[PDB]
Amino acid sequence: MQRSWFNHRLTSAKQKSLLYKSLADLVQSMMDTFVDPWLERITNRKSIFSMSKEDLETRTNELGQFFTIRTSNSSSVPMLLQQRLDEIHFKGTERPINQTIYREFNGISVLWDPIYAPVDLERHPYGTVLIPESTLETTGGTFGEMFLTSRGMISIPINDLITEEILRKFNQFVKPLLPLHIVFDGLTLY
Amino acid sequence: QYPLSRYDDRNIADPILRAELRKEVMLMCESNDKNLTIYYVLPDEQYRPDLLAYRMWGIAELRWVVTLAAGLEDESQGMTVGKKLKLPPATWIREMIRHFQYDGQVIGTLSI
Amino acid sequence: QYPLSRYDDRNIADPILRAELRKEVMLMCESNDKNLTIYYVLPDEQYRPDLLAYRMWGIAELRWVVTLAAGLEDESQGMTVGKKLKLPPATWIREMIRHFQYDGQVIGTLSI
Amino acid sequence: TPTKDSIRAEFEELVEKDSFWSKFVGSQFVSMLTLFITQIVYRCFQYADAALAEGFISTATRRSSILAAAETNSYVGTKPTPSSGMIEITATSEDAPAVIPKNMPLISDDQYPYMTMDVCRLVDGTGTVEVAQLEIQEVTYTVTAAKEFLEVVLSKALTAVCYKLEVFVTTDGKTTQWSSSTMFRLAGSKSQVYVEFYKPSEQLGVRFGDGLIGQIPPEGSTITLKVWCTNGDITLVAGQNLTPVDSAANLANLISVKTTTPITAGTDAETTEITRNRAQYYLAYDDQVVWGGDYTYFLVRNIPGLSWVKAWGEGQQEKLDGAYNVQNINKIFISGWHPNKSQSELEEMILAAFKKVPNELNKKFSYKEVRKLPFKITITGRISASLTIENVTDELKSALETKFGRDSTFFDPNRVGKYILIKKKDVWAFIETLGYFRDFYLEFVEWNESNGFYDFVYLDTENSTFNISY
Amino acid sequence: KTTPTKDSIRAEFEELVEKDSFWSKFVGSQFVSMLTLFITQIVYRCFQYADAALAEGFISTATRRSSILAAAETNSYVGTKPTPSSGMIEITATSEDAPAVIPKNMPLISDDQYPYMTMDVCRLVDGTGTVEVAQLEIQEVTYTVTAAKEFLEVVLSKALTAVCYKLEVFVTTDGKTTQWSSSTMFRLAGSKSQVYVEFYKPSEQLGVRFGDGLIGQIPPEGSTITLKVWCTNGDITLVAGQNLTPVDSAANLANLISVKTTTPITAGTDAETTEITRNRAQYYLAYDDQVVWGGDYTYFLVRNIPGLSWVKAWGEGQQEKLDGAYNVQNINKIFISGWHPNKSQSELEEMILAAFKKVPNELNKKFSYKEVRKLPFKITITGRISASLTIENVTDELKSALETKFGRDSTFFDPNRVGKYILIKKKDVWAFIETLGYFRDFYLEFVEWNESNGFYDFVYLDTENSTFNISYE
Amino acid sequence: TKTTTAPETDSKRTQLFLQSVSIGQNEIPREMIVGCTYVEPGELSGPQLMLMIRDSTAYVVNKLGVKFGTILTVSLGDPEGHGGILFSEEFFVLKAPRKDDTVLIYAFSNPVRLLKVPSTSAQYFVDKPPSAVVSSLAPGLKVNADSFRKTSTYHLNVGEKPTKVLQEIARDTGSMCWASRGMINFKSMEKMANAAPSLTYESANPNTSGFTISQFNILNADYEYQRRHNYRMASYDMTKGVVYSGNQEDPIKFTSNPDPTALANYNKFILPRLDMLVEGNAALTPGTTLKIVVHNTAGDGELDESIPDKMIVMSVTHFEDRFRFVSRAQLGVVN
Amino acid sequence: ANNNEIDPLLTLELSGVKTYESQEEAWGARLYEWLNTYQGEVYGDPSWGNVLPQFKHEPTNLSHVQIAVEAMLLQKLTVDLPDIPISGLSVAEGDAFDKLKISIRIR
Repeated sequence: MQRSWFNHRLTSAKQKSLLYKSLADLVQSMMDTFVDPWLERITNRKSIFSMSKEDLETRTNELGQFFTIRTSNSSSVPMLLQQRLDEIHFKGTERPINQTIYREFNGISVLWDPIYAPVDLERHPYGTVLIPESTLETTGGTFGEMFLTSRGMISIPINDLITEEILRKFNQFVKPLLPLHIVFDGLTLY
Repeated sequence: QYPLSRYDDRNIADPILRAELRKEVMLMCESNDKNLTIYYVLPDEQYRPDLLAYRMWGIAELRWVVTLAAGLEDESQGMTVGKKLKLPPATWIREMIRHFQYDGQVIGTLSI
Repeated sequence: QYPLSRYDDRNIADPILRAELRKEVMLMCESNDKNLTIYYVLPDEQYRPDLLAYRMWGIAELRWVVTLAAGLEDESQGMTVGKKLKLPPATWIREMIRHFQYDGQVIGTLSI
Repeated sequence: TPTKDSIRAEFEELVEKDSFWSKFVGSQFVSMLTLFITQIVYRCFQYADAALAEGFISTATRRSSILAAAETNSYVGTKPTPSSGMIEITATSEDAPAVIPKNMPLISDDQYPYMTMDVCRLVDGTGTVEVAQLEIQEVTYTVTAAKEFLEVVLSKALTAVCYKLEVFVTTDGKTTQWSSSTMFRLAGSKSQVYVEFYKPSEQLGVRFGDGLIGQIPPEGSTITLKVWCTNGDITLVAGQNLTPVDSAANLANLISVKTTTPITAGTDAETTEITRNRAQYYLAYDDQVVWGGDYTYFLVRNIPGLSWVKAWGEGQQEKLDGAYNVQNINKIFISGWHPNKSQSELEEMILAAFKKVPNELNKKFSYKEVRKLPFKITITGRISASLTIENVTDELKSALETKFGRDSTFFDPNRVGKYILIKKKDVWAFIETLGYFRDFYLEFVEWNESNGFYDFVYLDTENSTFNISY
Repeated sequence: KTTPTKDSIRAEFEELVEKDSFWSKFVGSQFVSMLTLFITQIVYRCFQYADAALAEGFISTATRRSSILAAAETNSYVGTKPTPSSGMIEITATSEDAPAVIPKNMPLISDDQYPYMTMDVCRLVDGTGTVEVAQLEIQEVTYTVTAAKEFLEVVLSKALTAVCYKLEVFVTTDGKTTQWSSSTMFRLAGSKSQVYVEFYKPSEQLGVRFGDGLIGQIPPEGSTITLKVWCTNGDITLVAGQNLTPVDSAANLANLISVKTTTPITAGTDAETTEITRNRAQYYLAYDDQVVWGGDYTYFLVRNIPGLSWVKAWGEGQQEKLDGAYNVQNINKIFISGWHPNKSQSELEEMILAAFKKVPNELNKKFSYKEVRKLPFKITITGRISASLTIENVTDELKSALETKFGRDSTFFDPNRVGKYILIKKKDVWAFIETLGYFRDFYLEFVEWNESNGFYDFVYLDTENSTFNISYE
Repeated sequence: TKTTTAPETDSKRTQLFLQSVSIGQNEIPREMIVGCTYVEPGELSGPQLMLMIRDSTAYVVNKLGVKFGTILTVSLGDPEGHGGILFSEEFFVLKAPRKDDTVLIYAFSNPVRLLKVPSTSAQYFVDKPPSAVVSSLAPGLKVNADSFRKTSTYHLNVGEKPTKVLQEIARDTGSMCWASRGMINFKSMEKMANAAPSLTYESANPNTSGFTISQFNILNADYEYQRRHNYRMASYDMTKGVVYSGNQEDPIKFTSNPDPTALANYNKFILPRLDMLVEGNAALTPGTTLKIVVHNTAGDGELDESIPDKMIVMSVTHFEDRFRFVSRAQLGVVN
Repeated sequence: ANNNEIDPLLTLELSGVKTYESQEEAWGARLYEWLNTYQGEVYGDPSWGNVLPQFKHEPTNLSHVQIAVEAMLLQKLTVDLPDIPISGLSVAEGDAFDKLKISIRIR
């Protein structure tokens, strides 16, 4: 425990005998060597930022049965756990996507772009002309009115930096966060 | 055979189900009933809850109550000298241990 | 549960059925029977019928009898100092209360 | 990872290092102290390891720890549902029978309770009406003061047999119902809401709100809790007599006989392991159904007896069958299998269940019929000859049928909504785990790859051939 | 045995000892008993420590307030803090050279040794003035960054945490001192953003943590971090008029000014109990709006904007059924409509759009607003009212009651504030008129009635335009 | 509805055997009780109780209303004496006469009282295992059984107590019954003879490590109890004829059940040998096995061989007056 | 062993009404409201109060009247306040010609 607890709980006469004090120190040392670390592990699991690494691995394995995560991608494991558990509340919005992209890719800032399609269906088939939001106002296609589709396409700045690796990381890690009725189509770079 | 004293909280074998009894005892120890006694921690009782238990009630197996009321988890950490504690009688805690040991039901449970 | 003293007129729960017992008590108090007691209202008992009830009978829950015999509906209305009152014993009142609580028939009923 | 040997060696090294113990005392006094200390330290280490293992939900080994961890991530398990059936004979004996009664209490030959759900016919010769096992009983609690949460906890026996729970609050001669809520998500300062919870001890309770996020039950008011009680799983074959109770005035007048369908739809509460899995998934579920697995989780919770369910969006369908389609936008496809119900009945149930789903807007639901693929195997092996060939064949056939069969639980090992497919390695491991064969070989016949969406691949034990010798 | 008593361990020692030349002699003796008891103490300590830590691990089974606070992720309102008491005083000026303006936040101490401080600024117009006092005192702690690492933490002492009302962090690098703003869970936090997160230790000690390089900005290696704490005692009171508060720490004014309280200095609060803290810890997210939980727009709009009589939320299929056509542009659209008693349609649009905008929105969905269409209806009544009453009073009462029940500003559409649209039908008018006891007989006729879809149609009664025909029996 | 409330903090006093008596949520002052007699028998006659309460002010019967149907909550234990056990039970009052400013209360244990009620309607169990019958007859007690082997048929007629069927089950299975401290017990007779002792009782030994017997009675009348069981059982079976069981040199006696297993166990019982009085041990319950050593107090300290080494407890009586706590037991041996 | 009381006559203090928090000062407050309520002045419970008036007009020297009154005082005190321990009574002249002092001791 402390350096001289089990020794100090002896009677004042017994503390001055050599063998009894030595035996008390030996027993305390044995208990400190073999028992104490597990008790300290038990008591230190209350807060995420105070647990040891094995308990963090246990918690991440508990979280891993439902999501696909790799802890070496982000800088800190407690940040990973706390932010994933916090963004579970923001299911379906753009916040989880944006924050996960920023967290797991060393600080790339990304904005989500929806895709628009022409209303005129008998002359333009549904999936032949698709335009992202940034190029919607600057185009000449579909020669008519538009509507919103359940499709989206990411836009990324060049300075904040390759396309293939970013793609693979996205399909493996971040796409599982998308709703099942939303379709993701490729990358945009500017 | 080696039995247990009737004042021991270990009479309930599951460490999780003992939480109800511990919660009730601690909630009582923070209230202001008329049957409560006020006891200060003397300089020689810093590391010895057994001495406090013997001096207050006359029973030495009630050291878990003294450990609980001070807000500690182990007996190896010292209590602060001069901390005011309020302690209930022994009969109440004894019947409380028996209650959760046998009935176990929570106070206020509605039955038919 | 809060038990009501056996000398309380609230022992009959209906204010309309209590009227028969009150009528009987008032009729007895105005008669000229040979085991009544004569009591004059003292200057310190003008607003306190409980003091009179304690001084005469030794029971404080018999203040409704004093209020009835004096002739007031409200206890805050002062009695006239020096008014002559005639009050019956306590066993008679208890017997009447028991009869009207467990039987509840008029004193002169004919049965078969 | 210490053992007794390591403890003994470390103690011996510590003793040898000591100046006093090594020199002044030797070889008789020390030897027994070594054994005593090593044994005590090993026992303490084992206890600490057990506590550390029981600390977390995934590694828990006792039910109470799992229940506490579930109470932390607020979770209430599914409650037992009553078995239902039909009584077609209610012909009277004398005259002036109950023309059209409703909710008559009944007892059936075992001191077990039944009641009729609907009004009967006038019973010219006979009348038909359905019954369930539900029984009613209530408990009340008065309010002396405003305690700001006023949690009310039921008894263990009442919680054991519990199907529904309704809350009524009476103040100044008017009674109203109070609706339940998921935590306190959008209600405050006048809403009449409550939250259910499960104690580590098997007790179910109701918690009223705070002043800000709810309305405290006002002082001088009475709260009534109405419980629908049912025993879990019983069956009545046919022909037994059901005798009215309480309304026992009709027993001499009327004759009620159990006929036609048995009371056979009973269900019990969850086991420990299913609770362990569902409490873990509830953290990610919350109450919103945006993701793919949320629909299956909700469907499995609402519908009892379901085996497996898969849900896929428009992208999967557009990759699977049709290149592009406008109708596919905001369309959800569901597929499932029910051992005791036909596909049309399951189609009827699923759409009705989805009426109350959360986060329902701009969504259209469709169901696709499942297709079955039989599968088959052939085994060649040798027994040790201590056991007969025929017994081994029968036991292996039965075990394979219960493990990989159509009605098997392999597709959903735990009741959490998921679809798990059969792989070749699974059969190789499972057949070996039995240990009947000294050496065996497997060949797969009529096996097809599954889409994962609407392909179903069970195993056909009857057609498979087993070659056994030695 | 899992539960070790002294007797069991002594019995184990006796069982192990036997069949030895030296030890078997002393089986029954004082020394063996004392040694066994001394050893049993450690075993008891370890077993009880494991049990206690396992029990106190969870929130649901925690037996102490500090453990519940430590296990909770957010501390913004999971654990409340003491609040000060306040009151009014008067400042009388004695002699000359007294200052014309009393500085703000002057310290005072009462007859009972408790600290007091005056908010606002006082001016003595003729030697008399009035200000507010607030019971709290400011103390400061300092710390120096000896080394920069991930998750640097600074912890207060127990006495200061027992009386902590406000916490302000000032970090100075070189010559510039800048305040660092707090954050809930590093929400919307990145590099170059200065934030800190509070935490509560298992022992009663508050703390501050700056974390990581990507998610926050670590204070540099050569800076000094200072925490300032405002200290107060909640449930402390002073009576009115019977209190003199001499100036302390600014004693130059002790001779000059005399200060006397005029109103009781009360209304302080204290910390909560364990049960309330745990219950608030489990259900914290209720208190502040974060998202539209469960996709229930009407309840959210009713909650955020008070006074909305009714509101409805559309869908794609509902619009398709309404207009009878498959599609024009109506996909990924959420239409709404509503009516406020005392505001215009465009203003309602603006408020609703702002309230929806404040919360993060759903992906690939856009709101749109449809303005209501008004279709009032009128009634005609012919009946007899008996000779006891008078016609004019009956007509006035009928008009008032009908306007209260069915009308543009009535609560008929949404009696309970849960968001539902309830539509007036023909049976309701007959029943409501029947409940009133004026008429021996009547015969209602509807004029300008319409059938209204529940989405964007408004139907209500115009009492003034309605004609009433009442004749004596 | 019934609410479970916490014990009050005004009860600071500790007693010898009787700790507290309450009627609902109100307490009778303990100093007013001058007698107490608690009896735990070795058959299904249920635990009994008898309290003598001094009532000179006419309070117990007059104002509290103690008559047929009053339920008492009694806390019995001995957390400091020879045996540190503690438990709580509920009792049902049958009658309470008042004499000489005193009231004598006769009470019966509620879970067994419910088993001693005559049946309004007849119940028959056709081809049921004994466990189902026991659970259906007494659904409020925990079952402790080890001697259930087969299945059979039982009948309970109108006006008969449910205890009769349980006693018949015990006879057919060959076990010993007693309901105490919230349990119902079925323990086989053949396995009881091979059970190790748990306590030691000695006489005329002042250096003993166990307890001490102060008075004891030796019974040598073993024929008085064996006279009734010296018969050869016979019965009629429609497919076998006449079925016999038992010895060959004893008189014949007819029964009705032609079950060989039931016939074999018809003549098993426990033979009482010794009665003793000790100094108030609250751990003595029926079914306990003790080791008894008796020394002689004159002549040459010879051991008494007429008392066997191991004995079983059959009946226990505990008694507390206003000064002393005493126990009495009856000990026996399996035939 | 934790009994607290407020001043029977609510007496103003810097914090508010005075509070007594001990086992010995509580007896002081209880005996303080005694000797302040004459017998019969309490609206309920007429039989509770003080018998000091009967001392009013008698010689300050020793006489059988004092020995009579002390017995009634002690008996009434035992009846009304059973828990408090009281050790004695002392009556004697004090200050001027007319005044008389009565002291009751709690030990």
